[PDB]
Formats: sequence, C-alpha cells, structure tokens
Amino acid sequence: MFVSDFRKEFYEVVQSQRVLLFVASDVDALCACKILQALFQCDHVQYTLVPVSGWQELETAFLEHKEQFHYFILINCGANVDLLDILQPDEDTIFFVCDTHRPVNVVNVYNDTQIKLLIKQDDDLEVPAYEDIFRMRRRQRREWEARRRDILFDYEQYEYHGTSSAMVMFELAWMLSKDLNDMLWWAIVGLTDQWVQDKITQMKYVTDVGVLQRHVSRHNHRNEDEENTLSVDCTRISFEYDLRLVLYQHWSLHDSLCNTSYTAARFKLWSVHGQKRLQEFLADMGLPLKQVKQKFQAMDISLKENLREMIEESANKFGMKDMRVQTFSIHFGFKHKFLASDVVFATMSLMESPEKDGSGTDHFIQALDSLSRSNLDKLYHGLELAKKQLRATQQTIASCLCTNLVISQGPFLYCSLMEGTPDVMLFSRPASLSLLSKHLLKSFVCSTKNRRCKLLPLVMAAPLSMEHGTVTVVGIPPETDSSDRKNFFGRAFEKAAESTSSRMLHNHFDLSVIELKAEDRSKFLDALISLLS
Amino acid sequence: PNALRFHMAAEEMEWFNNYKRSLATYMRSLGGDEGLDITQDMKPPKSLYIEVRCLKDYGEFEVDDGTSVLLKKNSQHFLPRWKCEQLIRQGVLEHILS
Amino acid sequence: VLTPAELIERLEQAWMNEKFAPELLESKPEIVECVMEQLEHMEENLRRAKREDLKVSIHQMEMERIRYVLSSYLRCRLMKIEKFFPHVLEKEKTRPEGEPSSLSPEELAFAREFMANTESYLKNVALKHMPPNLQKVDLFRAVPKPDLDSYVFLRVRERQENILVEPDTDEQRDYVIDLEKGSQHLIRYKTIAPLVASGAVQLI
Amino acid sequence: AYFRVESGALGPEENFLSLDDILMSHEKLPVRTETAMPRLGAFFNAVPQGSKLELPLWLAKGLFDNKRRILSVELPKIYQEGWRTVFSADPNVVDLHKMGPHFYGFGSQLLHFDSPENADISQSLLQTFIGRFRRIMDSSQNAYNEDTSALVARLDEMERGLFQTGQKGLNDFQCWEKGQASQITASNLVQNYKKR
Amino acid sequence: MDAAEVEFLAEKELVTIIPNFSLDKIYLIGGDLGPFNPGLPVEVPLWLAINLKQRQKCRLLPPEWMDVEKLEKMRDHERKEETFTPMPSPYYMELTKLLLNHASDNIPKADEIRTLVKDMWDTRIAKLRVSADSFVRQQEAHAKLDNLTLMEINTSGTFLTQALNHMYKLRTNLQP
Repeated sequence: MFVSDFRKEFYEVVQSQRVLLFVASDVDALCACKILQALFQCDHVQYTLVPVSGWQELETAFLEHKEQFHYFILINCGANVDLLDILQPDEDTIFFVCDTHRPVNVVNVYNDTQIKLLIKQDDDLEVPAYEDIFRMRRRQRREWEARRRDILFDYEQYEYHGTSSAMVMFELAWMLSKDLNDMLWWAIVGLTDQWVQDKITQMKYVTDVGVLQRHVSRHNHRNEDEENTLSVDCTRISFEYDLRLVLYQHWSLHDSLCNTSYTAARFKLWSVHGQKRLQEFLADMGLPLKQVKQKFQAMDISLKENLREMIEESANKFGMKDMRVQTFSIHFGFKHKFLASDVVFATMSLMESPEKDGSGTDHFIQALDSLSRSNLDKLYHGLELAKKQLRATQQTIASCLCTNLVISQGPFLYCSLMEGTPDVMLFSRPASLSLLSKHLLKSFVCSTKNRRCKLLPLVMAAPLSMEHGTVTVVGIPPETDSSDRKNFFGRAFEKAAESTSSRMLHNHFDLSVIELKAEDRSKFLDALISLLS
Repeated sequence: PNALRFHMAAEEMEWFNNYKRSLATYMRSLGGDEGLDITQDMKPPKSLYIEVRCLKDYGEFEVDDGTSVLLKKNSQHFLPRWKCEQLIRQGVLEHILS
Repeated sequence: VLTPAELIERLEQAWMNEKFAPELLESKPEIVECVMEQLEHMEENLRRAKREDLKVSIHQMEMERIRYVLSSYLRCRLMKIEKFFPHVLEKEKTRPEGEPSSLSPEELAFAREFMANTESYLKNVALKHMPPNLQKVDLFRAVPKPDLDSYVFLRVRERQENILVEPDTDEQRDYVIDLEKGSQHLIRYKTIAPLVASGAVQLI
Repeated sequence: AYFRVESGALGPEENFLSLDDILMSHEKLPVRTETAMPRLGAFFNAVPQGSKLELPLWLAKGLFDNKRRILSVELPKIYQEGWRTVFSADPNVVDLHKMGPHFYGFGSQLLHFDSPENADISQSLLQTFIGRFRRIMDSSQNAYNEDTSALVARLDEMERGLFQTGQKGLNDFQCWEKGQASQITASNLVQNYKKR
Repeated sequence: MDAAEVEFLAEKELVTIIPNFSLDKIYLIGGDLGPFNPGLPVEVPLWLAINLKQRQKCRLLPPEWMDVEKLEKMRDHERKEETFTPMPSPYYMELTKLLLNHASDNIPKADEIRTLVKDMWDTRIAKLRVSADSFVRQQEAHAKLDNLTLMEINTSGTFLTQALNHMYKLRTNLQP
C-alpha cells in the first residue's frame, strides 16, 4: 500500500524502534540515505545501514538480519518486484520502500500489512484496478483471466523513474521542521544525479528545479546587512543558469569542451574536421587559445566576466541551443565552490572506481563519505577520477564510431566491446557501461547520415568475466530531445531468454541490465530481433 | 590475542593472570553492585550516541540482553558510546564523524 | 553534609590535584563513596522514567561526565600505586594513628597483591637460579621514589604569607614571598605540598 | 599506558631499573691501577701496578674508594678544560650526540670520584644547558609536520627527551584546533601491533 | 592534562539559549536547570547547549563579552601591556572555538570575533615564551603568572616543567 502521511505512518512508527537500512549503489540513494541519517541521529534512532548492490546481495543480507529486526527501509530498491516473494519474510515484518523505479509491482501496491511505499501519489502512476488483476467459466472466468494477462502485460511493459528519493526525504525533513541547508544540498544533488543519467525528462527536471528553488530562497535569502554579518564558513546555495560543460571550473575550458558529450558530439571531435570546427568556435568567441588551454581558475579574470552569455551566443551561431541549464551551486569558505553536476560526477567516479585494490562495498563507503563536508579531500579525489573517466569515455566513443562498430539490426542498433579494447576494464561494471552506452548513442545520432538509424534504440554488450564467459548486456531507448525516457528492454530480454532458453541473470535493480553466457549471446540476439521486428 | 600470548613466557602469563584477577577484584569493590569498571571512559565524553563502521567481520554483538546485532565489514551502526568504546579501542570498530 | 554540587566540585579539585602532584595524595573515601551512591540513585530514578524523554538523555549525559571524572581520578591513583608500590606500602605500614592515610583499604589490598605477585615472579624466573648470596633483591632500593622537587603550576585559594623560596642548596640565596588569593605561581612542589594537602592551593 | 623507568643520572645516584642508566654506565673511563691485580691479566696472569686501562663506568664506580687503593680515575677529554673552553664560546654548535649520547648523565656521575675539578665540571654542565635551552625550546615547539632529523642531530639523550615533549605539546594543540581530538581511536599499542 | 580535558572543564561554563521545546525544571546533580519555554532565554552549561544545538532544539546567544568593540579594546590593551591582562573568561579560547564552530549562524560578525581572539592568543603565547626564556636565562626559582588561562599554561607546561626539573638537578649537583 501507499503511505499518505510520512510523519505519522512512517517516521513516528519507526522513531521508537531499531531499523535496518538497505541502500542501493547510486548517487540519489546515497543522498536520500544522508538525509535520513541526519534525521535519525537528531532523534537518537538506533539504525543499521547495509550497502547492497544487487538482488543477490539484498537477499543474502536479509537472510543474515531477518531474525534481529522488525522494521526495514529500502532506499532505491524493491519497488518493481514482488518483495514478499523474493524475501519470504515473517508476517510481522514491515518494509518501508523509498524507491524511484517504476512501474510499482501490483502485489506491492495492494498489500495492507507488510509493504508500505514511500512514494508520492502525485507521480506518474497508472495502476490497474484491484478487481481486474485479482479475484459460465469459459464465458466469464477465462475472459477475465485473458483480460488480466493483457492489462498486466500493458502495465509492465516500460520501465522509467519517478521523483528522486532525496527529494522525498527532504520533504519529510521539512514536514518535521528539521530541514537544514546540508539536507537541501543533498536533495539537489539527488535530483541532479537523476538528470545526469537521463532517468527523467527535461520537463520533470525543470519542475523539480522550481520546487527546489522555492526552498533555496526560503533558506538562503537575507538582506544586505544580514549577508554582510554572516560568516563565510556558513554554506550558501544559489540558483544558477550555468553551462552544460562538465567540470569546467575544475578543468581547462578546452578540456571541458573536448570531454563533454554534448559539445564533443555536436563538434564531432572524434573526426579530423571536428578539431577545426572547435577552433572556429573558439575564434568566434575571441578567447585566446593559450587562455582556454589554461586551467579555468588561473585564467585571466577579464575573460570570465561575461563568459556564460558569450558562450551561449557563439553556441547559438553554431547550432547548439541548449548550452545553458538551470542548476545550483554551493559555496563555503574562501575557496570551496561546487556546481551540483560536479558533485554528481565526483560521487559516481568514487563509486565506480576501477582501482580494484578496494572492493565495491569499499568504493560505496568512499562515495558516501565524500558527501560530508568533513571529507573534502575525497571529493577532490573524486573530481580527478571523474576527469580520467570522461577522457576514457571519449576515447572509447571515438574507437567505436571510427571503426563502424555500431551496426543496425532491423529493430535496434548493436555495439559490442571486445577484450582487445584498451579501456574495456573501465566499462565492465554495469553502471559505467550504461552511462557509456547513452553517451555513445548521443554521439552516434549526432554523427550519422541514415535517417532510420537515428530513431533506433541501442543494445550494448561488454565482457564481464573471462572465467565464466559472461557478458553484460544493456539496452537503452531512442535518443530524442523530447524522449519520455521509457525503456522496454527488460521485458524484451526476459521474453527472448525464455523463448530461446539462454542462461541469463537479473541482478541489477534495473531490469534492462543483464548477465548472459557468451556462447548463448548470438542465439539470444536473434530471438530479440524476431521479438522486436 | 594469541599472537601476543606467543611472545610471553609461561611465568609472565601467570603474572598477567594474577594481575588481571587483582584488578577485577579492586574494580568490583568500588560500588554497591558490580562496582565501577575504570578501564572504560578513557576520554572525556561528548555525545551519548555515535556512528561506528565495522572494520572486520566479528559476528553477533549484544546490544541489550534481548537484542543483538551482526557485525559484518563495512556496515554502519548508530549505537551508545559506552557499548562501542571497547571494540573501538581493539580495532574492531571505527568511529565515524560527519 | 555537602550539597551534591559541592561534592562534584571537590571531586574535580581532587582530580586535578592528583593529576599534577608528583606523589600519591591523601585518600578521599567520602568523596568516592558519595559520588558512587549519587550515580546509583540517579540510575534508579531514571529507571522509573520513560525512554523517549529529553530529560532522560540530559541526565545520562551528566552522569557520563561524572563517571568519566571519577574513573580518571581512580586510574591516576592506581598508576601511582603501581609505580611506587614498595614505598607506598612502607609509608602505610609506619603511619601514625592520627595522620590520614594515602590508601583506601581496597587500594591497600591491591598494592599488597601487586607486591607479592611481582616478587614471586622475580624469584621464580631468575633469582632462584642465581648464586646463593645474590638471591635477595631489596625492592625498596630497586624501585625509584617519587621526586618531590618537581615544578608545578598552582592557583591560590586562600591567602598565604611567608613562603620560603629556596633556589639552591645555599641558604643565603633563599628568600620569602606572599601568595595572594586568585594568584597563579610556578614553584617546586616540595615547598608547597602542605598547602595542597590543606586545600589552600589548587594544582593546575 | 607503558612508562619505562625514568633516568636518575642527574641525581646523586642513578636508578637501578633504568635502561638508559645501564646503557650510560656501560661507557668507558680511563683509569690508572694503584695495586697489582692477580689472576685478571687475561682480560687486559696479573695486571701490573701503575697500568693504564679503560673500564666501564659501573666497574670503575665499584672499585673506587676515596683513598685510592685499587685505582685512580682520570676525566675523559670531553670534560677537561680544553673542551670546557670550547663549550663556553658557543654551546649551540657542539655536537653532544657524537660526544657521548648521555653527555649530561655521564658528566653528572663523574662528580662521584672527587676530582679537584668538580666545581668546574658542575658549572660547565649547567652553563651548557642554559646556553642551549632557547634553541631546543624554539625548534621543538615550532617544527610542525616537518623533518626534524637535522634539528635533533646534535642533541644528546636528555635533550632529545625534552624535544619529544615539546613536539607532543605542539601536536596536541594542533589536533585539538583542527577537530581531530574528539574521535575515539584504536589504542597506540593496537595501532603499532596490527598496522605495523 | 591534554587539550580535550581542558575543553571538558571549559564546557561547564554557563551560556544562554532559546529553546524551541517545553520542559520542566531538571534537577541535575550539578544544579537545577530552570524550566524551558519556547522563545524564552535560559542559562545552561555549555555542553548541554552544544548538544541541544546539534539536535536542532535551541538557538545560542553570544556571551556579553563576544562583542567586536569590546574585543578590539581588549586586544589593544593586551598588546600595550607587559604582563598578562585579565581575560573576559577563564576559557575564552575554548568557548570561542566551540561557539563559533557550532553556531556561527547565530553569532553575527563571527569572523571578526575569531580573528580578534586569535590576535589575543598570539600575543599571550609570545608573552609566555618570553617568561619561560627569562626564567631559564636568569636562573629563577619561582615565578608569578597572573591572569593566565588553563589552556595557555597547558600548551607548553610539560616542556617547561621538565626543563626546570633538569636545570634544578644541575644546580644542586655539588651538595653531598
């Protein structure tokens, strides 16, 4: 069932008990966990926090803890599956679920006692009515069964994402009157994480930006003398109309332009004429080459006065109309200034680090620590890692596009990474592969001639384990400016594997990421083709 | 730890056991019941509760007589300080400040 | 009878005095017993209160502070006892009836056990295998005594007059000073130890 | 919670259980033998009267008596007028680490032999300490998170103890001001056992 | 004594807070803490004030002496004089650190206050250094240090006392 009053049905219920937190491995989940942790530590709530990265890890942890706890909170996991079947709990256990994944499983929606969903009812949710899915025989009973099959298939075809969990937690904090500035920053970072990964549409992002703008004004608006007397060490959050360039304040403008998928795709910098086009762009700006190649902080201040406006104008002349995005920045001290997307990229790079000296639960701990202002060194280290990852992404995209590795089957495009690829190791982890596939599709759509291939979704495969011969397979929908961001590849994959009898594993919390036995791969794909054409 | 026990001579182990017994007796004699265990409270207290991260697998750990919690690596717990001080001093838990 | 606040004040005073004195100071059984009893009563009273209260948490924090101070004080005394055990025991053995003791009965039992344990270990490990006339080690001479010529910082609680400062062995160099209430001095402990005993000065 | 027995070499007698004092008294000292010493010739068979030997300070202290029956003691060159004059010029430039690690402790124990130069040895040891105090205090209390190998190179054992105390005071305040003094941490011994 | 213990002592000083909760009078062993009423000021020990602030239950009020004009006068006076001048609090450094680290949002002009307190601390530390050098160089047996706070003494006390112990032993070598 859905929770109406977060204060009375969830927080007051849990305040007096011991609770177990299962936190998934994404930035939005980390920010939601941060907000909830602050709330719990304010009220002396005894909690245990367990990082989980997949279904097997969650099941193992629940088996380990089911005896010692009665209240569980799942952050960004558990909403799209029948939880009571996967976990097989006791009748007295209660599961609070704060998950962004959609659609919500019908069994979770219609449970009265054990499943409580911390999901806003104003979201995009069209749940089938209870009668049609739960309950002369040929005339009615068989007709009802066939109708249920049809409605359930239609309802569970596309996967998408709802409101950020960090924003839900911030709404809870505001209801309790315990909302601080750090909590608001965490909510902003969660929404920006949703945006950076194309999990939500542009309209939803702008709406939520306005919602957060109101809170920012309420928290940070003061008169002139109040600003004068306020210490520089107190955090300040500001709304900004800033540039799409990635990490440009912690890098050089040239490096940022070369390693941002937006500009890199539109300039075709993987080509030989793309560099000349970039030079023409910079000449149109009037920025000396030696200045744009210098680190942004060291660049002469006179060039920074109107940088955003001039970049917007030049980009408009060059066919880029979306150079400017509404976002937020945080300042503290004399030195420390960050845009939201910079924090998102740093956290992602800390979490998906290729340094295997440390495990993934170890990489999760680093990422969670970096979100606290006491661990600022971790945030700067993550910024450096993000720079390396962006360079690797652009190199891989260039290698894929120059060699014509993106081949169109009938209904979808297929690109496969090989072990001979230099940076393949950086993209073996599923999240990195998903982000790479999205960036690659954007570049390909910008740089292709065939009109049909521009309207196709993408399926991408990369090696996972050379011992078991397993390959990670990801599927993403077509890249369009007004895309609903809805994905049909999870059900398609499950239907292809069933029809062909391949050995597939669903461990990611997203159903569009799968593990496949390499030998079955070929076979699998044909079924998929026949299924989508 | 057995590693440390290895270096000691047998007579040194006997001395250590005798000293341990004497210290336990003295600590028991201070108060009405159970006395006061002055091996705890080694630093001035700041907060009633603290956040701890498990640095190694340790298994069941009793919070109250009724309830215990499983210590597994890289899990985090919000617990009273007086129940975690000893395991922190032994290198089993780490104190997280945020 | 002291008020509880005054009791905590004296606990802190003894804590700091023991922390900076070079020797074992006088035992304070009344302070320790009263503080332990106060903690027990407060624990009992909180047992009657509801768990969710802010008041319970505040009371627990205060009890934690008091417990820390008492534990640190007792640890300091135990360290001094272990460091100087033969001399502590010798002083206790020959104490006049009127003069106050530097050991509580429990500390005395602990010290006696410490001495016996260490002596038995030394005898059983090495000394019994040495030549017959080298088998006795006089622990009274082997263990160093407290150095009472240490320099300390003190704050004056009650005015004192005609304190004799002796810079060296020569008498002609010695002079006299006054200690005013609230003033702070740096001086050798031997000169002012009775004032620490009586409470006229506080070691900082 | 581990505190070794402290040195008592500056006092009238050294501490029986002090490792530093045992090492200090291991050091040699020239002597002249005032009586034939039978059955010990192998180690230096008799040792003839008037022979010149170098003995450990503990052995010289054991055999010495005020009337000079068994042996007479001569001061090491470091404590004689030639070096005392060098110390007076500028005590900050002399390397007391190479000229006996326990320079003060050894010189203090030399006063037991009742030399005619006792007042001069005593006065020299005091002035050397006074003349070196300011540099020791400044270097110890102001060298933060830096290499100190060049700052303690010329200090003797007693001075190196003071330097360590000064560094401890500086470090504690810096930790407190930076907010690191409130975290509960693994004990020092545990850190040196399980992570070293 | 270490710095954490001096801070523990400093935490017993009284400050004023405005709570956002209601509570009856608390009978602590240390002493009564008056009734708490939302919006009204009340005096509590610094440790409880910091704890309540960290739990979002109160707003702190700067002490009377934490004023820029007064602090500037005090710093100038400290720089003009030769000895230590009387300080507004016996734990001014610790109180400043705790209050400004945890409640800068409640204390206007916190940066100026921190800088002035730092100036005073530096001047007094230099005076203490001069005192120690004079003690050793002139071979004193006693000294007077009035208006010096516990944290200031503790910053270099152990070193100075150990040096003085060694120097005394060297001064009393010849006595049989």
